[PDB]
Amino acid sequence: GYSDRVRQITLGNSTITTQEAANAVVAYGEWPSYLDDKEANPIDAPTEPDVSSNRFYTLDSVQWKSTSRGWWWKLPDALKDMGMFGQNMYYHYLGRSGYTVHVQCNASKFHQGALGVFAIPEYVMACNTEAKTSYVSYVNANPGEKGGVFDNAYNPSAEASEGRKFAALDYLLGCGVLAGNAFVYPHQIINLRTNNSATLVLPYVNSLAIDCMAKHNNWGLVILPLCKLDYAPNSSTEIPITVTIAPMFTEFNGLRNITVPATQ
Amino acid sequence: GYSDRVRQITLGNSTITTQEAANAVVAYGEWPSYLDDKEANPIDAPTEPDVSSNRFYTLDSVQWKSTSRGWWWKLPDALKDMGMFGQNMYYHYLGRSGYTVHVQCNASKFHQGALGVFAIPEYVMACNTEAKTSYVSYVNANPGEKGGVFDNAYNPSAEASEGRKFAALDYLLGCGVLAGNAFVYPHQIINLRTNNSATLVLPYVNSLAIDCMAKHNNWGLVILPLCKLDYAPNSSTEIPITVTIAPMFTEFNGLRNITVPATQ
Amino acid sequence: GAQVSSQKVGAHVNYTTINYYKDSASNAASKLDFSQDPSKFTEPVKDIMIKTAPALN
Amino acid sequence: GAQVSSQKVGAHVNYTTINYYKDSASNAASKLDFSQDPSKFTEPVKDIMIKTAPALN
Amino acid sequence: PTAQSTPLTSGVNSQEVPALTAVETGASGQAVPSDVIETRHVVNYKTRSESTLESFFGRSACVTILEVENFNATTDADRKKQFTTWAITYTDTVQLRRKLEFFTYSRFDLEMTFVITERYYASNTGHARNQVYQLMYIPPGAPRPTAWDDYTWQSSSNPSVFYTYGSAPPRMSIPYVGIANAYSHFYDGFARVPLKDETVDSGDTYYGLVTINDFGTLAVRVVNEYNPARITSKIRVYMKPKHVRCWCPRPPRAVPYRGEGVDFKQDSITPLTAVENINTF
Amino acid sequence: PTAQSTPLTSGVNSQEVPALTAVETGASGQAVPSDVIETRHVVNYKTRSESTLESFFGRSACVTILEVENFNATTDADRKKQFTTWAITYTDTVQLRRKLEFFTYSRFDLEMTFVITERYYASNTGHARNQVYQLMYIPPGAPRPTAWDDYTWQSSSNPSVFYTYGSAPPRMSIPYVGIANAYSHFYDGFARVPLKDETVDSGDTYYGLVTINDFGTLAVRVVNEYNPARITSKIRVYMKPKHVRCWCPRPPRAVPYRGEGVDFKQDSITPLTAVENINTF
Ligand SMILES: [Ca+2]
Ligand SMILES: [Ca+2]
Ligand SMILES: [Ca+2]
Ligand SMILES: [Ca+2]
Ligand SMILES: [Ca+2]
Ligand SMILES: [Ca+2]
Ligand SMILES: [Ca+2]
Ligand SMILES: [Cl-]
Ligand SMILES: [Cl-]
Ligand SMILES: [Cl-]
Ligand SMILES: [Cl-]
Ligand SMILES: [Cl-]
Ligand SMILES: [Cl-]
Ligand SMILES: [Cl-]
Ligand SMILES: [Cl-]
Repeated sequence: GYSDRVRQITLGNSTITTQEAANAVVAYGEWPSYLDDKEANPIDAPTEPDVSSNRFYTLDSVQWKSTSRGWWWKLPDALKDMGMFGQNMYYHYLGRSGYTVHVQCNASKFHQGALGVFAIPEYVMACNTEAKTSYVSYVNANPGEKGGVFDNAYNPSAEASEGRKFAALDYLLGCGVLAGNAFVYPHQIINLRTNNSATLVLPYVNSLAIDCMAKHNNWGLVILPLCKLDYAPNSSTEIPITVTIAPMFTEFNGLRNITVPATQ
Repeated sequence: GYSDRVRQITLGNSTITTQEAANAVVAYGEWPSYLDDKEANPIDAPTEPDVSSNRFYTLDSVQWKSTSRGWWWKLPDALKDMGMFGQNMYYHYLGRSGYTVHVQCNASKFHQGALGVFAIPEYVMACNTEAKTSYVSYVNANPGEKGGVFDNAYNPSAEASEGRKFAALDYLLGCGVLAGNAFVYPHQIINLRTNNSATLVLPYVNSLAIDCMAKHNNWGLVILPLCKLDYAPNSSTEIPITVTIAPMFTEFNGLRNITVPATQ
Repeated sequence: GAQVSSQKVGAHVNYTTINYYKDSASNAASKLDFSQDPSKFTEPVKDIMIKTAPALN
Repeated sequence: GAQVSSQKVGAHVNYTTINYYKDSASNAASKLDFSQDPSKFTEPVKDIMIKTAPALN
Repeated sequence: PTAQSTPLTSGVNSQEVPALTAVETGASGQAVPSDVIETRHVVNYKTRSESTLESFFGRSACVTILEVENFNATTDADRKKQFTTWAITYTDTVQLRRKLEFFTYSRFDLEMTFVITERYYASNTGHARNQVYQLMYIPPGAPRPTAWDDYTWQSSSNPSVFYTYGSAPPRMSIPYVGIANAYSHFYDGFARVPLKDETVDSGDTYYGLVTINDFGTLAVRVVNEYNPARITSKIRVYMKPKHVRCWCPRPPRAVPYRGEGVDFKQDSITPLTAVENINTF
Repeated sequence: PTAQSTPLTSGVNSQEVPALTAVETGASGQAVPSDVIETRHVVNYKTRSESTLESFFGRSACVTILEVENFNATTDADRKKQFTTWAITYTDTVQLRRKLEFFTYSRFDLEMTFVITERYYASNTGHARNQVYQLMYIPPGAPRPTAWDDYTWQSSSNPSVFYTYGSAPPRMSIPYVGIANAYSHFYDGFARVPLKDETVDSGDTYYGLVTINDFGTLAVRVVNEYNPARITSKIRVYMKPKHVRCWCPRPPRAVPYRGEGVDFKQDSITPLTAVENINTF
């Protein structure tokens, strides 16, 4: 009766079902966990918000078209405005979190296409001016739940002030490496003939036990159309991709007044 | 290998197969049985016709259209003209029977629609004149294998003599209760995307051990389109619904000359 | 002849009953019967359905 | 079923009670409860205060 | 016995999927909160005591209002006002009937209670001595009265209760008296089989329980002879089912009754009030 | 258990100073006579029996007076006099209310008793037969009567008591029926949260217990039809809390009430009578 295709995930007051999954990935074979006393750093008693924040938050959906080049988000950035997770994040200097990432995209037995879904530690991307290096604004690096998109062209700016955004060039993974090698990162593929969802469970990954969430994104989430969407009755059709993410084993230190980042 | 979707039922010289079932219902959790000595009433040695009568009889099929409002039958009325069951029924004053009811309706993976299939004890229905109450003719109450149909309008007669039939108003289940609550009765649903048949096994149900079959129907069988039939290439398409019913554990008392009911 | 039974609890004991009449029809209400079996109406299926399993396999 | 209890004394014994009803709400008054703890209102202090000692030391 | 407690549970990530099912099977949804959310432990001390059948039906309900009078009657019509007869039923009123009709069959004993009230018809005809009432149960077959003072009221075998005005409401218990093994609240049938080519009328015959039910007759009179002052009385009849069993649940009555049957009335078959939109909180 | 006996004590000359304290701590004075005078031994056999909560509340108190009439009503206003409805509360009167309001929360069963009285409206319209009253408890949601003889009085499920004039005052017990774990005598809050920029009225909304309390309705009628003589009746309703627990004591009401809330009236907020001088024996 039980199947690699059928799964339920419950966190807090939220549950996901899927009937066309393809197993699930646990990044680097490691489930998230709380920070042990023998690896701890800040000494204040941490806040562990548990069910208030460790639950599924669904981002605005994006549309997959035959011309789409792909999508990216950063974490914890994408969830910074999400319920009590966002509040705990911004009221504290330090935070750590794992995640369950659930990417959703259904179609029909007559559609075709394949999405690569990658979780990338320290997903540093190229800037869009050749007058400077590493020249990206905080606002452009941290778009929040809207994330960003890839392009198949690189057109760096004429003036440095106008190029302070990512050059998210698809085939170079926005960072000077070939996209065909992205499979070295934890990943699944949503191949429409096979499955309608991808599930990745991510431990906290960093060179530190805990860090400043408002300064530093630990993971990138990349969705690339490896094989273009095609549907014979209407090649211009669009199907939604929906991203739902739950923080896990969240832990925060260094409580004070709330952080309100710059918006422009 | 074995599956909730695949079933064989054999009674007497008759067998049914289905490859898209959805389990089977045993009404009130009770399989039919013969009448025990400690619950018996008439004292003559009963006739128990066994395989001659306890076998599948297939009624005339009806057509499900996008405009159909539903169908009803009564039992044992629907089987009164069926082989040796009918003969045993009419040669005796008293009879009791359980049933296996098998409702059949296949379509395609591109059709949609849902039928509620309900077995209703003492299915008393409203009459169609407001000049009288409980004013239904024997002939109209007992249509036999043709059964009857529901309507979505109630138009009671101008004269009492013309309204001596059921007002089978669909949303009131022909009896002044809301159809959405019919699920309190033993039931299955034929939802075309899921299954192509319903199977209900019914014990004898009455306030007596045994009764006059020609006077009294113990069960109603109701088939209501809960979601209308739809098929995109032809919205006017029709698909058959076929009802096949086997008496079970039949027992008859009070043998005499044959009962021949009025026909007009 | 006296039956001593638990009372239904109030805001913050037992009670005594004696039947005075020769017909049981004369008796007061039947004692609380907490019997139930919703499954005969909510799950009257021939083959057992395990919740955690697929309903259709 | 009968409960025998001490009466409140008068000018110069026991009494008997039988409950007739199936609901405790029907019962007569609760028996005298002499429980008390005035200190929860008269001395709700965290640290014990000894009368003979200074209240503030 | 109590209603269900809730166990302490955390989350899941599993091939066990209690949230999904297939109601085509005829099974209702079965999942509970611990199947689909993280739950704390909550001990449930609450019980379903008041929804047992005995509790649900444990009330005396008014089932009819009868009228009788006491005065010097000089016409046939006025003589017929000196007593009344009523075929015993629960269909004169709607409340108890609807509750019983959650079920197809029942078995119970019955407590019957009566409330008797009077008023003066007029004030210029003196007064009236305190009245005694006779309520006689006439089982099917026993002779029914045609006058308030005929021989039937001697009631040698029929049960009668004599009630004195102003006394406590009278009351008696009745056993389960059905000739079947349970009462039928619904009967999908007829009292006889009409046969081929018979000359018996088939145009004015009835259908269902009305063709087979007969619980006898209640006959009521004022035992006193007339005073100069005409007194008019009402007798309210109350029924409480006790020692109750019921079988085969049904959807409850959704629209007004219009008689003893299941029939409905054309101007009263729209119970739902339409909502403004499917999205209306 | 008894109140405190007094021990034999003589004087002291000591660093133990039970006469001094510091009430800034939130503790009341604790010293007793043996701490500050020479005392004899006195055995105290007296008890605090009559100041237990059960004893303090162990009385039936009148909480309201209702009126109903029986006469031939030919106008809407007069038809409405044939029955009465009353939202069940203890705030129509002041005495029981003030006693309950020594506490913030309570839990108790209730004994309800009724005293029913009549008089003739006039003397030139003959007389009236003895009347039967129906007192029906209508829980929140159950249909309320719009006429003295409408269908609601059949009372299949609501509890009703039928009372015959001149009989002993009728009486019934009610369990603790609160939907919380105790009754609240005071509720510092509202029934809903008004939200930012909503269009719901905020100018005519209320505050406190009145926004959340609902103990249903008592409906009363005379069951009899009209006599030529109009009869007017009063029904006095009595409540006795029994099996009582209470929590969180409060200062008692010091000034007149002016309604169901804690509000006070400008002409009645000077409870103390001034003394001539601080030195007035
Ligand atoms: Ca045989
Ligand atoms: Ca399941
Ligand atoms: Ca001191
Ligand atoms: Ca429990
Ligand atoms: Ca759980
Ligand atoms: Ca003492
Ligand atoms: Ca001393
Ligand atoms: Cl955001
Ligand atoms: Cl800013
Ligand atoms: Cl036929
Ligand atoms: Cl004929
Ligand atoms: Cl006589
Ligand atoms: Cl007389
Ligand atoms: Cl009434
Ligand atoms: Cl009257």
